Amino acid sequence: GDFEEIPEEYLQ
Amino acid sequence: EADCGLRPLFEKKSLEDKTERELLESYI
Amino acid sequence: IVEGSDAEIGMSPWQVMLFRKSPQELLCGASLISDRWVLTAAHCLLYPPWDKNFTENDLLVRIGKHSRTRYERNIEKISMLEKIYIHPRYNWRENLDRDIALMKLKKPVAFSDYIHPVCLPDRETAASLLQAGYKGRVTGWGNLKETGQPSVLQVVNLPIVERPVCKDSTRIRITDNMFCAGYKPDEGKRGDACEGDSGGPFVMKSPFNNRWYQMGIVSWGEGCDRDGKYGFYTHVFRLKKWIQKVIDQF
Ligand SMILES: *[C@@H]1O[C@H](CO)[C@@H](O)[C@H](O)[C@H]1NC(C)=O
Ligand SMILES: NC(=O)c1cccc(Cl)c1
Ligand code: NA
Ligand code: NA
Repeated sequence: GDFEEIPEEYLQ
Repeated sequence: EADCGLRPLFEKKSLEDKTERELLESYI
Repeated sequence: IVEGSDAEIGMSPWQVMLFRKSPQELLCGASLISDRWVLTAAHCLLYPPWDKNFTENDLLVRIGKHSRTRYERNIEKISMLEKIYIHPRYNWRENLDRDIALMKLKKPVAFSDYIHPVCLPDRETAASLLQAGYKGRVTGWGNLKETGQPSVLQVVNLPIVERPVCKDSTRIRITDNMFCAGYKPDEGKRGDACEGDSGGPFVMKSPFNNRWYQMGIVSWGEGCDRDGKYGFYTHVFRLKKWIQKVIDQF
């Protein structure tokens, strides 16, 4: 929760 | 690379960062 | 980084954050050495005593960052890993000898005001600059003290220490593939890397050609910023033949 979510494209 | 180690916001503009002189002064 | 200061924008455009996908968290520092290659510490990727053995798909690298925690839209770039290469003689069993690894990116990263590679030293620059008393610079998003976390990238300048002093500060066996840096107790000034800074760069600005060179990788310390202790760094030049072999082959 400490880090801002990164765009989902980088997790796919 | 040929252009390695030269920072766009510093060396490439002939601007110095706030503490690089401390490094230079140690190189005696 | 203990007893450092906030980096200037674009001060360390080779700095890389190694980022765990799930849970999303900082793992280590790293550095950009070309549009496709990132250098880090082997122990950031492989450390069996802590059940650490990451695969490529576990990880991302975040390049061009300044803020630790925020997604820096239109500035940072996030890259996937094609392949990890760990030095074949990395000694995780004993003393972290040869604490070095390379990561090849799936696609080249675009350079910008915020993203630019550091130089690796040649023999002559290494011989000239790796001298006791000469200062380098360490950067990272690791903890602010041993026992908290920064808003933005931190920077500290630290002097290389005489090898006998490094050895006499610890019970660990120190090798030629390591050097140490930091102030002595009687020197007044202080500063060190700390947890989360591992894998990031120790850089020096050559007074001969005005380029920044990565002389070290943040490798290990006993605590952070303790009096009479020093930080230990992987000696990049000593391991450069391995680096070149990997890049030439792959
Ligand atoms: C780390 O993981 C790989 C498999 O992904 C494995 O083959 C390798 O032997 C492991 N290394 C150690 C030291 O356990
Ligand atoms: N825990 C670390 O990675 C660490 C702590 C202090 C100095 C150094 Cl070089 C590394
Ligand atoms: Na000793
Ligand atoms: Na110390």
